[PDB]
Amino acid sequence: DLPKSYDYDLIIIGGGSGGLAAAKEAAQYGKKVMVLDFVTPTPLGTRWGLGGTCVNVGCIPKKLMHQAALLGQALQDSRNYGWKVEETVKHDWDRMIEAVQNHIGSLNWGYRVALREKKVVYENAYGQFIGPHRIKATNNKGKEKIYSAERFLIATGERPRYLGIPGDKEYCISSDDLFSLPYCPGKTLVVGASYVALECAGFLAGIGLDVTVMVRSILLRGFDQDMANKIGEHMEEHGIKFIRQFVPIKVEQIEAGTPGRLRVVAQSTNSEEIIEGEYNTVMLAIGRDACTRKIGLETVGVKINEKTGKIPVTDEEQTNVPYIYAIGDILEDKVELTPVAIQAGRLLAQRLYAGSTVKCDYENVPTTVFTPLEYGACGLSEEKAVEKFGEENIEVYHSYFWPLEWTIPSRDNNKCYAKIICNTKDNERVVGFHVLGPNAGEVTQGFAAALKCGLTKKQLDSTIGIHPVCAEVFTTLSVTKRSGASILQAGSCG
Amino acid sequence: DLPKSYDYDLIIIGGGSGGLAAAKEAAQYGKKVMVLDFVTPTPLGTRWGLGGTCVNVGCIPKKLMHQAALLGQALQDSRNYGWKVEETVKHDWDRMIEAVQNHIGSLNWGYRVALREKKVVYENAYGQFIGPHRIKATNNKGKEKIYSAERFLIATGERPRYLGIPGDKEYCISSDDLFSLPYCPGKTLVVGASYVALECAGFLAGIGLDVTVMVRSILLRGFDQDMANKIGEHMEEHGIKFIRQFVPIKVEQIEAGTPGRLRVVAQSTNSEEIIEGEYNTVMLAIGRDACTRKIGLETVGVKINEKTGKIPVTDEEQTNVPYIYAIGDILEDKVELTPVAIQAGRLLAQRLYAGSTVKCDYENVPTTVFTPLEYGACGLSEEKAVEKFGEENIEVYHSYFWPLEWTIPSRDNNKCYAKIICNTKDNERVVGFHVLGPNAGEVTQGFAAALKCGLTKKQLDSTIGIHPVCAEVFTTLSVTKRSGASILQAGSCG
Amino acid sequence: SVKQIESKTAFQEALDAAGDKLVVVDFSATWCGPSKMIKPFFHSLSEKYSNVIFLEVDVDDCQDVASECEVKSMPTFQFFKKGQKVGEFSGANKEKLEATINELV
Amino acid sequence: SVKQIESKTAFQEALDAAGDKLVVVDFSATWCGPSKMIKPFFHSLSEKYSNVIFLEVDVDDCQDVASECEVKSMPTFQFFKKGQKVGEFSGANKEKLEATINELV
Ligand SMILES: Cc1cc2nc3c(=O)[nH]c(=O)nc-3n(C[C@H](O)[C@H](O)[C@H](O)COP(=O)(O)OP(=O)(O)OC[C@H]3O[C@@H](n4cnc5c(N)ncnc54)[C@H](O)[C@@H]3O)c2cc1C
Ligand SMILES: Cc1cc2nc3c(=O)[nH]c(=O)nc-3n(C[C@H](O)[C@H](O)[C@H](O)COP(=O)(O)OP(=O)(O)OC[C@H]3O[C@@H](n4cnc5c(N)ncnc54)[C@H](O)[C@@H]3O)c2cc1C
Repeated sequence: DLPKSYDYDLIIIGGGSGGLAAAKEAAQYGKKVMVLDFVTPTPLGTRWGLGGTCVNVGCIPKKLMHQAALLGQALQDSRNYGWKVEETVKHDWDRMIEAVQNHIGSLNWGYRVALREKKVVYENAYGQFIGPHRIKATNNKGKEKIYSAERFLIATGERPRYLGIPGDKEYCISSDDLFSLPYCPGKTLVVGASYVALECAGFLAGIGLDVTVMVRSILLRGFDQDMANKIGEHMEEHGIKFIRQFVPIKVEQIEAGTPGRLRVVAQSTNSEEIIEGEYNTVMLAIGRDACTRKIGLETVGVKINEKTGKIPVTDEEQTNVPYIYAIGDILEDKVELTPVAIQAGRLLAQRLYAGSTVKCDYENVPTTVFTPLEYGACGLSEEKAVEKFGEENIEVYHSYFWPLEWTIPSRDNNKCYAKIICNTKDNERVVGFHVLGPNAGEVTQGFAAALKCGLTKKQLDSTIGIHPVCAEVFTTLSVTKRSGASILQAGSCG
Repeated sequence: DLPKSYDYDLIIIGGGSGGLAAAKEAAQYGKKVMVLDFVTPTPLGTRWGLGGTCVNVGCIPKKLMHQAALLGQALQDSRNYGWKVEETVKHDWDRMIEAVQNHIGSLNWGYRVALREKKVVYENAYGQFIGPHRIKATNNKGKEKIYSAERFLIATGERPRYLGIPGDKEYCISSDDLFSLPYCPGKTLVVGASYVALECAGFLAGIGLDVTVMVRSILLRGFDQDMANKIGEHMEEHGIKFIRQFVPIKVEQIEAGTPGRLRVVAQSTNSEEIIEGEYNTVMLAIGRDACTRKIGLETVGVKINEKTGKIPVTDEEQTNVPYIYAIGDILEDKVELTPVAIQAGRLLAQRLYAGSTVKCDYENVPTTVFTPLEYGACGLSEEKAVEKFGEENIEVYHSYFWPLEWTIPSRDNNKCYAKIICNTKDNERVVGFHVLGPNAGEVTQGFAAALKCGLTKKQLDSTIGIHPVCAEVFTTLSVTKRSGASILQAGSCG
Repeated sequence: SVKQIESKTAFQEALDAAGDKLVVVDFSATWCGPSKMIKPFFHSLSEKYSNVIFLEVDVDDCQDVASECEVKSMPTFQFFKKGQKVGEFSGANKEKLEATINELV
Repeated sequence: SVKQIESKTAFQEALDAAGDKLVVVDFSATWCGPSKMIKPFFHSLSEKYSNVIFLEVDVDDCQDVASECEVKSMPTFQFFKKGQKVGEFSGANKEKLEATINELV
């Protein structure tokens, strides 16, 4: 029944953010580990190397393109500071893609080298459970092979979801394809309102492209809605076109190309009205599906949520089956972020092979949406705070701010916004933190640590700010939303 | 001897950071306030408007010029991201000064509008006590006037200190003059090693100028020395030349001009050796002196430290005289930063006219030195931590980091450095925080709030980082200095 | 031509010297973009409307006047009649300017 | 000319078919700057030394040959004699490369 001897102590299915982190920690304690990583191609054939979503088609390339967008604005801002910069500088899509892919390649290599360093076995193959403690692995040439292990870790992540409409898979691209696109997207239609959709629409526009975003309902579901609308408002104010209450029903190719010409037919979400537009590229950013249905979980008994595809686990990432754990995006009701998958993996390895009892803490995980105007957040959103403690026990301190760096270029005053959510009950705890401005992520990190320590308005106000820095706006918040007082800042002429 | 009625509830001497903040809070509670603000000219006649040092010749213009330097680097970084910018872009000094002053003017106007808004009387004149509750005020035309008040607030700040050597006052400029300099400084010699000296030397070089820094002994005395040397080391690697253990003994004009040619004669700190160099501009950044000796404190009995010129106060900013308070840079053994002066002033007004008992907290005030490579810090420096708790009870976790934004331009890996100082005794308290990298101030703010909450290594490690952001490096620190392990990360190609 | 009044005493001296005639005051700042943009038109309008008195108060030079008049942003145009504020508006809108002059002249 | 070996078998086949002749292998990556900077000289050098066998191994295409030759960085050059490693160093230093080839011929 069971293999006299297990080939490995731990076999990890998925060489992404959590898997690779997990692998190294375990090895660190002399355990025999093997990471199975394979990237099934996108419908158009795109594929990439070791590292996972974030490394290849997520965080990394997206922030790099976002920086490219930021640098475009820097070129402009510079003229005003005295740099004799040309009024209009053209951007080169291919050069960018090249540089972006070149960096991803150094990362792909860094991981192969780090695994070999920790004596971890790396097999470029698709894993699929076959029986208790046994797994099959198929490579590029279809060569199967069976392996056994004392323990297994499922860290397969997810992949872009499609609309299931005529022409989406043959003419539309997803984030999986965008980051290595062989040609400039041209006039683009982004379908979706998730952070991927907005971040992507933002940098594409940032580099000079004609961008439009088709939204089904609300923007950034799951995020504080006032912030979301301020984000959308800023995106629209800056050229990004929006089409609300519409969802494509069919995509058609007018003329193939690089880019080509595509016709998009979409119906209203509350009527029968149909509209059509012509675009060069159509990106679908409507969500991702867990990769938990084609890995033989049935042959091993691990139960998952059949509807959502997520995997239910204990507070130690253990599935219903004793020797099988799971981490990363596929987990149920957790935080689908890279740093999260890494913490979980590292801690799992320490609990299992280092005698640690520390669990990953999924509470108040900070985040940052890298839209044109960045948005950092940690804790409860405003609406979510009233629900949990009651509208009358929630004080919201807020204020606008104007980055000093933006005064000479004389732009966007009364755009950057800051707000904290406080719980009047007993000590005005800072249960929520939200910031809209430059380097939002750099601004939010420290505060996430502060919320971890139970920061109160009193302690916040006692903290002295750093001048002249954007973040200091949080040390002197005095105007509540409840008072209804105004929070506008003085402009260039006052 | 004492008026039958005071013309005001409070008269503030000095319309700077603390004074103006103080004024508005007091007024907010219907008190009758008058702010006296006058800017005695620099030796070369430079003068400016309402707002104080930070607004006119400090934080604001300096960060703006620093940004100008940063944008120069951005022009370079943008090429690799696909922006077709020319190889070498020239920078115009006069355009920059113009934009900088224009913003300062909006600020000068901004403060005058704000005071009136609060019905606070403003009098552009030099205030000086003459007797109990009485002060004289002289304007630009020498028109004196006497005023009485129930209370007074000294918030006069300081001004650049000179060497007291032949030719410094007639040929050398100070920060007071730099920010509105009528012409490009050209080849420059910065004398000093304070943060003003380094920040100024850094942006001047950042914009293409030939820069040299003459230092008496060590850099950034008062700051963590390992960080200081890393800063100097970085400045050196980036053009800025340093001349150590030398101090100017005489400056002579070779030829007047805009700019002219000056000859500097400096002597060794450890010998009679003498060296001379030729420069266009010579800036002295060697410290500042309190403006507390020409305001008639004797005629009112307020005692100050005769040597340093600082004013000793209670933990509520009250001098030895009951109705006279003092705040800002002039206080003895406090923190010489703008946000500090503002907190102190605002709280003072609240304690005095709002029944508050909250005192300004001068403990663990964060700071940021805006050198080419920014440095943010909060808490004890390393050396200072060993002294306070003992070398054996201090664990220093550190690591290098490489901003993602720098990977494509392929520059400066193993430059940005992060470190925390932990107090083993009890629960590894984070008593010190230090960061060298981009947006250091945005990174340090939240963490200052965290130290305010008593952050421990355990809580820090439990906090999840934001990826991909520089600040996240602090959530995964594991390598101590004590272990002697490497933290030197490898390059792109491994 | 425009009167570059440069004195808090001069401003009241200007208004009182105006009489019944409408006085147009251009409160400007050399550091305000829109204020500099409209300045040339304010002066071209003073060469067109001779019947009206045109004054220009640089808020930096006369921190008094500007402050006393409750001025917030630049540009700000005030109209005085018999030394009494009888018209006011902020903004670098020349149409609104010329139009406000006729309204009060 | 340079032979782009694309397999562990093509590799062992190149090592054996070289006999006693020196064989220089350039371990490279299309995404590695220094690798790209040195590529030209390596290829041009192959033409200069017809007495030597120049092989190029792309670490992404021949992942096993790279791990089997234990490569951690690019550019990395390994030299062999009769199928055994006699030379090796990392870095895009052409002088050192051409000098190492001359020392092993
Ligand atoms: C466009 C985009 C932008 C993002 N930006 C950010 C950001 O700024 N910050 C952030 O924190 N997060 C970001 N994320 C999310 C982040 O990428 C994920 O949270 C993270 O990658 C999840 O880690 P993981 O280990 O669960 O899975 P993944 O990193 O997705 O890795 C799973 C790996 O397993 C492989 N695999 C799948 N099935 C099998 C199988 N059967 N056998 C073998 N291998 C298999 C996959 O091909 C892949 O390599 C972004 C995501 C996207 C799509
Ligand atoms: C080059 C430079 C760069 C700096 N950069 C930073 C930075 O990045 N961050 C930071 O936090 N701090 C910075 N500082 C310091 C900061 O500017 C001061 O800490 C802050 O301005 C102190 O506030 P204050 O109220 O004590 O005095 P000040 O703001 O200096 O104001 C004093 C005011 O009172 C006036 N005055 C003096 N005597 C009289 C009198 N007798 N009658 C009437 N008025 C009088 C003065 O002329 C002045 O207007 C910098 C300073 C310099 C010189």
